[PDB]
Order: sequence, then structure tokens, then C-alpha cells
Amino acid sequence: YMKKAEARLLEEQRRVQVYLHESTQDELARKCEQVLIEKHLEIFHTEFQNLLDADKNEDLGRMYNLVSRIQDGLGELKKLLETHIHNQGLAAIEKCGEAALNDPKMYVQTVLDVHKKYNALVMSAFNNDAGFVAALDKACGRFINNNAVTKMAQSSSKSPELLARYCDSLLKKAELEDTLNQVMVVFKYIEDKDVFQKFYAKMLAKRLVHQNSASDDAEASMISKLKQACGFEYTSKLQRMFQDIGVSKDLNEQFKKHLTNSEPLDLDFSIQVLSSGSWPFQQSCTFALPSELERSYQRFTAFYASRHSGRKLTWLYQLSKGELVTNCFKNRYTLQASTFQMAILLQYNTEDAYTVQQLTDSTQIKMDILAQVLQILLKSKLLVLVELKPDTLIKLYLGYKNKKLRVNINVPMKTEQKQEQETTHKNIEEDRKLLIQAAIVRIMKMRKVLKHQQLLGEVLTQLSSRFKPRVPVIKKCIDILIEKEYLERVDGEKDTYSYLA
Amino acid sequence: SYHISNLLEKMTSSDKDFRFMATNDLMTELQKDSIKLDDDSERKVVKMILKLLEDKNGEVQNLAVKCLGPLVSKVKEYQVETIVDTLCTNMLSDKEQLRDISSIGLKTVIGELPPAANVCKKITGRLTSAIAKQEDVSVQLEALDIMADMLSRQGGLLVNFHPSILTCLLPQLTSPRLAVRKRTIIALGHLVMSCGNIVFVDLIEHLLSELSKNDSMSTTRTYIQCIAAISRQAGHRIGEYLEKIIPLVVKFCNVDDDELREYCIQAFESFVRRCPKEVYPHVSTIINICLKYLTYDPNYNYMSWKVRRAAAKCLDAVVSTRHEMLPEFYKTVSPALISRFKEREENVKADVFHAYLSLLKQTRTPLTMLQSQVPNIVKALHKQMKEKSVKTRQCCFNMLTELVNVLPGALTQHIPVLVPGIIFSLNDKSSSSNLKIDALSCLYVILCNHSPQVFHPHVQALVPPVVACVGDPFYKITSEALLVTQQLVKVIRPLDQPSSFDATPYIKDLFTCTIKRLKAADIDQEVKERAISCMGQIICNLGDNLGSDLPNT
Amino acid sequence: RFEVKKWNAVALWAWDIVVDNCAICRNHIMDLCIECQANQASATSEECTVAWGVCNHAFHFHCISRWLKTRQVCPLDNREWEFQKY
Ligand SMILES: [Zn+2]
Ligand SMILES: [Zn+2]
Ligand SMILES: [Zn+2]
Repeated sequence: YMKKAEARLLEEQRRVQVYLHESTQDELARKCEQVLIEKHLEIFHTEFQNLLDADKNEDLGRMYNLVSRIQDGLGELKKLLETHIHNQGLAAIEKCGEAALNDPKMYVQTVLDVHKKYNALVMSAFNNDAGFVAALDKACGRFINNNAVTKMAQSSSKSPELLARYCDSLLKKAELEDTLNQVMVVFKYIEDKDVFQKFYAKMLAKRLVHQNSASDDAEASMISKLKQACGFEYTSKLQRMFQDIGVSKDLNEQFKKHLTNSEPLDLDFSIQVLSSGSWPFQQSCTFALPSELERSYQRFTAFYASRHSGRKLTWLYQLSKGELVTNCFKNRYTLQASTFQMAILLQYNTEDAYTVQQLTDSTQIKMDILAQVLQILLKSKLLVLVELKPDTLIKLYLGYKNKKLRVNINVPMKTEQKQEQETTHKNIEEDRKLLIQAAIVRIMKMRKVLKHQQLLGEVLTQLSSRFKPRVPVIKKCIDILIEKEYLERVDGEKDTYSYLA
Repeated sequence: SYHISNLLEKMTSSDKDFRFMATNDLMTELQKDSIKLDDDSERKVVKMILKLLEDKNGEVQNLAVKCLGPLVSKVKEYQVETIVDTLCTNMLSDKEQLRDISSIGLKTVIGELPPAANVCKKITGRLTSAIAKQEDVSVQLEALDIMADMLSRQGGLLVNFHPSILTCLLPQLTSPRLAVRKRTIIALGHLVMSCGNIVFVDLIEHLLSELSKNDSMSTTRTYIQCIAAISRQAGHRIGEYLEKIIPLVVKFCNVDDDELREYCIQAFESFVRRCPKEVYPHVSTIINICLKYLTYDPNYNYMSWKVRRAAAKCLDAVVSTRHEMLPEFYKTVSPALISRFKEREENVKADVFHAYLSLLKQTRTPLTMLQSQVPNIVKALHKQMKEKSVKTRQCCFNMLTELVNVLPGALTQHIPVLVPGIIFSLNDKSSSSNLKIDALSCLYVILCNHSPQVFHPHVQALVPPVVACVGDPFYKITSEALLVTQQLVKVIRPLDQPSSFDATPYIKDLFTCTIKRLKAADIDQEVKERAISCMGQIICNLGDNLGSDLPNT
Repeated sequence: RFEVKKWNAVALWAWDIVVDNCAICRNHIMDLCIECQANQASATSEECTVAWGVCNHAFHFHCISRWLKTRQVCPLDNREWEFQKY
């Protein structure tokens, strides 16, 4: 019937132009459009839903062409398309199950496929109309920030974290540009951008310290995209770390040229010296340095004290790795391990059996960390004896073999990921509170006396580009600012605040 | 006059909060209806913004960059020139922060210009010299990015500078840094979008001459990529040169280099897709090259998978656009893909499956050839249906569904070998929800398009897994299970045909699995509707054998 | 018997002018403020942390917050103060 209607309209145009008068054109066209289209809108809407259910783009384009002639006839189609896209996104996310809670690639690819399909539909069939683009944008923003995955985590902050983890997986060790651009397209619909920024910065720091990046060009491209989307302070914060890496490289070169004019060291030594205020790392736990490593420690400490005067160095032993070569086994193996592992293997350098309490006393490692690293060692078949006790006996296992000479045992412990995620979420909440307080203080400094609702409106306007604050948190920040002698409640004219010097 | 004076007094208050709030208020006023007719305030405002661009606080700098946007719309054209000059001269400074902030501000300024000629002329004049200087790389990259942004929009205004833009861009396709080459390629495509005929022929002739001589391996890849990008971006304008372009790419295809072959096949795909009319004489050689390199694997016998991906994608592109090529398609392309269903790489297997799916979609005489080829398809799929990968089995089920949708009765003689695979995918702990839904959809399509007689020996094996799937906790699986159960009820006892099959033992299981979903009161709407329909069909077909449950139902 | 082949370590540098203590108040940087430890526990005591600046100087958050109400300069170096970490 749609094709029949279009053909009839063309035929009527031909008739009126060929053998009628010019004054009849508009009225005849209006009546024909009325009779042929406006009387069957109820059928057209159901057909629209059915055609959306089973992908038929040509029919959708024809119907869009037909209904566009009727005044104010495209609103119902826009609403139906928005609802359909929202439902499709929700269903696509829900089908992934619980696996999508700990698989960033699956989540992001599902979102990207839905968005690609409906963007192509909007451009091809609806002639890139503004209302349909707006409907697609609203549906995408609705189902990206609230879905089955977010309900399981009981927080809408899971989506930015998954996106950041997907980016980290992409940039770790030609088609990468397209997926980075698509990710940045997804980033526009996210409301809690600060979570994404924090997670991305932390994982970029981890990548830079351990020197595991696919390429520097990919990092530069991602930084440029973040420049385009985010502000200017965030990129400056990242460039600080990027500069510290180069400073450390230059210092390593200077140290190497300094070691030639002295006694050479037994081992190969590299260091990454970083500023304490520009990196997300915390101080290490108690640890007694292995007896084979004080030489490099003292030499570098003396060199740094010579080159820089008023600075002091703190050593992060949880982020340090190395190589251990073994010879008292079946064959020559070389293994990669962390400083904690190197310390707790060389304790029984010539001995064969220790008690974990004695190991605790020798290595000065706490309970949980030592237990986890010992479990990791036991799972590697390198060491032989589930629960552990201070009196447990653990002994070296001789004659173990592996299919490859190069073996790595620096596998991450399971609990650290969850603990780090919880810690950074708590840090994000505290930072949110601090920025809300700062915004309120600054606004009161500008305007001496202001009302409650205007204060809230200006705070949300100022903080909108990063996150959407909650009003109870704003009240709590106002209350904690009143106590700290920053602003005071004026006598009379209730619900009004004035700045106090 | 007084509010503005107070704002500029506050914008140097030695306190970050006052500067931030004053700049924010100025930005709000600029976007509002306020207008400053005085020419004394405009100069001070512009100078204050350009000096706050170098502030010691990040927030103030960011807010000044954002304020640079609305300023150009409500300021006389004279001050726009000095703003652009300051930004451009700051991009060449030694300080990195100033250069970056100036680049951001200049892109912001370009964005606000309506789709103006003088400022774009000045920007182009500065950026041509910026790109020409090869001493440093960061300035080159920033200039190239800004040039691409300025050519994407407002490209048609600066027609006079196209020779200079081409002359500065072309030598940069040889720089030791690959990022410069990529940015140059993007800029060249944007330039081709808005350019005269002389510059287009100049660029094409230069590319052809540079390809005709093989100075280095690295540059040839860049030139092939540039040709592919130009073809992908322009389209119709490059069709006249294919008679000369294609033999060069064919000659380069035979070089023993994995990276070079992939780019050549991608260029072939771009030619096939973007310009349809001028590639008619070369479809045969394109197809032959794709078939030759689709099975390329030297270090294995039954980074070399990238060429296989490219070949399969090019075959997909060729099939998806040529409708008159179907006879020779089924003559030569189909057997190769069927034999290559056994690829040992998951991505290449997925892409060849997609290619043959596109062939099936195009198939809608070809039907007789497809019917003749069906047994090989079934024999190839029987081996793949027992793999441990979910994606492979999903592809198999989707392709069977499409094949049955094209040929209604294609699977008459292969049900005994196809049913066990569907059953195995139905009850397997490693299967996901999507795999089960796809298997149920394939089963429904198969049952709806075949005579009931062929399914009679397999009802005893089909009923239990479907009954189990009806009781799945996930409702999406339950809906498809009920949809399949309705057709199973239709098959087990036909009403318009005579059947000797005994349907008695299977009535109770179907009734019990359907009634529980029927009386739920808390399940999703789709499951409710499907349960109502399934129970109605059950009563209509086999309602004589039910006992006392009919009144309650 | 295991032998060490190569070592890659990570270290952080901070100003040694102050001996692991706040400069505005003579207290350990991991402890509480003078006002916080003198007063009863409240919401203010919950948000007591360490704040870093661009100049890599570390103070209590409350100490520098009170200092900034009158002066806009870091106590240890005459440059302007900008928060960069908590
Ligand atoms: Zn203090
Ligand atoms: Zn305190
Ligand atoms: Zn300082």
C-alpha cells in the first residue's frame, strides 16, 4: 500500500500539472495526502513497530518519506524508535549474563554493536534527521548508565570502570584507531566521567612503570582524544608522569656512564625515580633488603644524594621485579619474580626446610602478603609443603621441570584487584565531597549573600561536566562548612547563607 | 561598562577563586544577550583572555580556552586576526604547555567559524610553513591535526591555497615517523573532498610515478595505503584511473611480504566497494587473487592470518555487490569457502562464514546450484558443530537458518545427521544463552519448513531437551522454548494430513511444562503470551487425550 | 642456589627539609591535626588526610586549608599553591 500511495501521488501531480489550472495544485495535493496517509496512521504505527522488529530498512525509509508530508506526524515514530532502541540495548546487555561483570570486552562490544546498528539505520533510512539522532542519543544514554550489569554491582559506576579496563587491555602488550574512536564515542554518553579518569590514570601509571605498552603512538593518540573530550587539567596530570619517565631515563643513562669510572656491579640495575605527588602509588610495607642487593642500594643512594641535595628516596618493593637464575636443579632455568619472591626464595639458599614463622622473622613480611605469595609459589610447583598456620612446614622441591627455560612466576594475586577497586571507589567518593566543598566556598566568595536553591543550581552547573552531585551530599557539605567557620546562617530570612571571612 | 570593569579588576586578584569566578561570569555574559559596543573594553577583554591562557592554575586556563569560543562571535573582525596570530605564534614556542593550550584554543576557534575567509587564509599560511619545517615532530603533528580539522569544514572557502597545501603535504609521506604519514593521509583525503581537477590529477600522477619506482619497502606500503584511502574517501573521481592503478597493485601482490599483501587486498576491496562501474573488467583477476591468497599458510599443513582475513573480506565485498555474477559465483567461489570452513583461526573462520552468509543473502538458476551444493555444506557443518567454541557453533546455526530461509526444503535428507548437533548444543553446560537461543531458532525454522514425516523418528530425542529448556531460569530461553514447543505440537499430530504416529506418550510432558508457565502471575509479559498461545495450540491439536485438566485450563 | 641476574626497582622522592612531619604544626604527618586531636571526634575528624602540592610539599589538609584563608603562598617556597593529590 505504501508503494501504491506513492505512485498515486505522482500520478495526481502529473494530472494537475498537465490538464488542470495552477490554483488547484496545493488543495488537491493536500486532499490526496490527507486521504491516502492521514487516515491510516494507526495502521502505520503498528507496521512501524513490526518493521523495526524484523530489520527492513527500505520499508522504513518509504514510510518515513510518506509520513513526513503530514504535519506533526513524525513524533510517534521518534518515540517508538527511542523505546525500541532502549529495549534492544537492555536485552543485548542482559543476554551476556554474569560473565559481563568481569569481562570489559564483551560489555563494550555489545554496546558498540547496538550503537553501530542503530546509527546506520538512522543515517540510511531517516535521512539523518535531528529528532531521530536525539532519540538514539537519549536511548543510548539511558541504557549505558543503567542495565543488568550495574544492578549486580549496585552502582552506576561499573560502566566507566569497564570501559577504562577495556582501554587498558587494548593498549597493553591499524584497527586500534577505529576501536579507540568507537570507545571515545561511547565515552560521551557516560555521566560519571571522573571514575573513568581515575581508573585510566591508575592503569596508565601501572603501564608506564612496568614498561608494558604496545606502542607509544597509540598512547599519544589516546592522549590527543582525551584532550579533545576532557578538559586541560587531566591531560596535564598525565603529561607530568610522561615527563617523569623521561627524567628517569636520563638519570639511568647518567648512572650508567658513572659506573664505568668505578668498580662495576655484579647485576644489571635499572631504576625509575618518580615524584611522590604525581603518581597513585602508596608506601611499601615493612621489608628487610636481601643480602645480595645492598651494594646497588648504597651506590644509587650516594649518587642521588650527590646529584640532588634536599631530596629523600622511598623504595617501593611491591612494584620491583627482577631475574633469578637457578643451577641446583635438573637443568639451567632462568625465572622472573618480584622482590618479595626473590627474598623468600633466597632465604633457603642452601637450606631445604623452613617454618613460615622463621621465614616471617627473616623476611619481615606481614601475615597476609606472605601467605598470598607463598600460596602463589606453591601453586607454581617450584615449592612444596588449603589453609596455612604459623607452624606449617614448607620445604624446597628438588628436580622440578618445565617445558620452557624462561618461566615467569609473577602472577597477580586474586584479592589485590578487588581491594584496589574498592580503594579507588572510596577515593573517588572522598574527592567528590572535597570538590563539592571547594565549589561552595568559591561561589560564596564571589557572591557574599545567596539563597539555598541558587547555590544548589550554581553548584550543579559548575560540576556538571564531571558528575551529577546528589542534593543530600550538598546539604552535608554545607553543614560541614558551617561548623568549620566558613559561612554562617543569617538571623531571620531562613534558608539563607552569607560568606564569612 | 561598570560590570565589565569590575570583572577585569577581579581577573587579577592574586586569588584563584576570584579569577575563576570572574572568568565564568564573563563567559556567561558573552553567551547571553549582553553586548559591549565600546571598543575600549574589547581590547582589554581580549588581552586579558590571552594572558590568562598562561595562568598558573589549570582550571583558569581551561575556562579561558572554553571562553575563546563565544568571544569570536561577538568581537569585531580586527581582533580575530590578532587572536589567531597570537595562537599561531604561541604554537612555535619552546614551552610545551603554551603550545598545547594554543593548539586546543585554535581548534576551538576554528570550530566556531560559520561554514571567515581571511582568518582561514592566515591560518593556512602559518600552518603550511609549520608543516614544511621537518626539524621537530610535535609541531608537525599539531599542524597536521589542525589542517585536517580546517579542511573537514570550511574546506571549500580556501580554493586558492590548494596547490600550496598539496605541495606541503606530499613530501611528508616519506618522513621516518609513521604518525606523520598517517596524519598526512587523513589530510590528503579531506583535501580531495574539496579540490579542483588539476590538483587531483597532480596527486594521482605523483602517486603513480612514486609507485612505478620501488625506492624502499616502507614507502610502497604508505603509497598503497594512501591510494586505498583516496579511493575509499572520494569514490567516483578515481574510477577513471583504475586501468593504470590495478596492474601496479597486481604486480605488488606477488612480493613476498605479509604486510604488503594485506594492504593490496584492502585496496582491491576499496575499489570494488566505492566505484562499482569501472571495476567490471577486473572482477575476474580480483577474485582469482583473493582465491589464491585465501588459503595462504606456509608454516602449517592439514602473521599470515591477516592476509587470509583480507582475502575473505574482499571476497565478501565482491559477492555482496554483484548480482549478475551469481552463476560463476556458485561455480567457483562457493566450493573454496566450503572447503575453508575448517580454518584453524577463529577470526578467519568467522569472516569466511560471514562471506558465505552474504552469498546466501544475495542468492534470493542459482537455486538449483545451491541445492546441488547443499550436501557439501552439511558435511562441512557436521564437523564444526562439535567444536568447543561458542562462536563457531553460533555461526553454523545462523548459516543453517539462512539456508533454510532461502531454500524451504533443503534439509530433507540430512535431518538424521543434523539433529544430534542441535541436541548436543541444547544440553551443554559450556553453552551460553545466545548459543541456546540460536539453536532453538534454528530448530524452529527447520520444523516450520519441512514435512512432519521426516521428524517422526527424532521426536523421542527432541522432546526432553526442549522440555528442559522450557524450565530454564532465563526467560529469553523460555520464550524460544515455548515457540518451538508449539510447532512441535503441530508436527506430532497434524490436523490437515493423516499420520500414523502415536502422540500419546509425549502429551503429558508438554502439558506439564506449559501449564507451570501458564499459571505464574509474576513472569515477564512475553512468556505469558507465549504460554497462552502454546496452551491454545495444545488444546486445539491434542485436547482429546487430556484428562480432567481441561476445565481448569 | 639461585643467583641474581638483573634488578628493576621503583623509588619515589620527596623533600627532606621536614623530617616526616607537618611544617605548619609540629606533628607527624600520619597523625591528626592539633585542632583535630584537641577537639572531640566529629565529621571534620573523619576527613583528615594528607594533601600534596605541585611543588611536592606535603601538609595536613586542614593545616593548609586554614593557611590558605589569608595567604595564597606555600609556606616552604614562595610560589603559589595548587592542590594535586589527596
Ligand atoms: Zn599539620
Ligand atoms: Zn585535621
Ligand atoms: Zn611548596
